[PDB]
Amino acid sequence: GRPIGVVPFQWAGPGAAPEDIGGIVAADLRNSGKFNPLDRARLPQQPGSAQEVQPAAWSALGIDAVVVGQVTPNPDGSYNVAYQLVDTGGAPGTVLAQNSYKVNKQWLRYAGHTASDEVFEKLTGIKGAFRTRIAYVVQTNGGQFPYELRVSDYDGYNQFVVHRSPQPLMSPAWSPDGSKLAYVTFESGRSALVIQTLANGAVRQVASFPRHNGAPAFSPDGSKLAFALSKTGSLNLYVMDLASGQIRQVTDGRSNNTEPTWFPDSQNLAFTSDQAGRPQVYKVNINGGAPQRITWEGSQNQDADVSSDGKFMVMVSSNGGQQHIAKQDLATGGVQVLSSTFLDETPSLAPNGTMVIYSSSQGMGSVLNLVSTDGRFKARLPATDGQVKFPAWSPYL
Ligand SMILES: [Yb+3]
Repeated sequence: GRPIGVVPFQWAGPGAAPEDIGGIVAADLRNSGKFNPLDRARLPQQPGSAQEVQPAAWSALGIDAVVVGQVTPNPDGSYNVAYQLVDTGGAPGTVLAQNSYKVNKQWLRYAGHTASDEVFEKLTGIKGAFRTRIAYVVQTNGGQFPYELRVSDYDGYNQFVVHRSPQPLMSPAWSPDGSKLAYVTFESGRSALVIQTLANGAVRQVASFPRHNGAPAFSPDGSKLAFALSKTGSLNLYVMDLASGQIRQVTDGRSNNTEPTWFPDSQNLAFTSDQAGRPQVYKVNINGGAPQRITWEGSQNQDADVSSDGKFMVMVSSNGGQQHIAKQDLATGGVQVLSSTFLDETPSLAPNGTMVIYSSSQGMGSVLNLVSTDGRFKARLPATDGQVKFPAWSPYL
């Protein structure tokens, strides 16, 4: 990872800042796998601005850039979060980027992810995804409504419940605009696919044919929804035109075809099929043509997620007898196992393709994990009151 210094932000008010901003920026950069922040334990100093920054102390220590900041109170009850990125190495002392934000204590972490998104894109030329969110299902220890569809920042904080249920909920999927979630609920007794508007809580009932309805995915252009129905005896792909409520069948047969994911063209799909025996990933244009297998490595591959630029995909894969999240380059065919935990499942990619969120078993339970797509960084998300599954990473917001 690219060395970088991130200094704890300056605090000027009721002793003890409400949020460690520097800590959030360091975690974000580290989380992407693109940077290696100096441990707070080795910082050669704790400067407060684009002046107290002495390059040789850093510019020397293999760090050609430091982040400094200041968190100051407002009479309005809000706060002012400001950061400055100093260019040691090359032109020591220079300020490469800086900014300041007025936010409520509720949005302190958001201001922290805004700084990191700015610093990340200025230094890497890749748009940051630190202000994104994730959706997931938590089975708590409450008895009436054990299942809860929740949403939080990609890093697990600031979570909120979208919906509580007495019956199982699964496979949330974000609309491309980030305003709605599609998911499967068994509340009515049988499987049902619904779309819920986050702001409103309004729920649109989409499909509840006989049998199982599940694994939804919105096309990137917003005009269609793909999913799998097993009303034919086995799962097959259907796509619904959201502007006309129209539904078309895409695959047919005795084989199971499910877990669709869209290529950037909103016309092609990668999906899981047990056609060849053990699950493998195939691709098909929904307008026509025969599906083509695309995973030839590994004994088994499934539940793919194609990146936003279509350069690669991540999936659940079996290599050397073990199942982990792996990624496959869609141009070269190169494959690389990214995770190393137990029973890795349902991987979802950040909108900039730099991180993947997935679940793994934990004792009798389940938790979420993040692994950078270059494979460098691995971390468990914050624990919550319950076992967690089916994470879905939101598009840019
Ligand atoms: Yb998936």
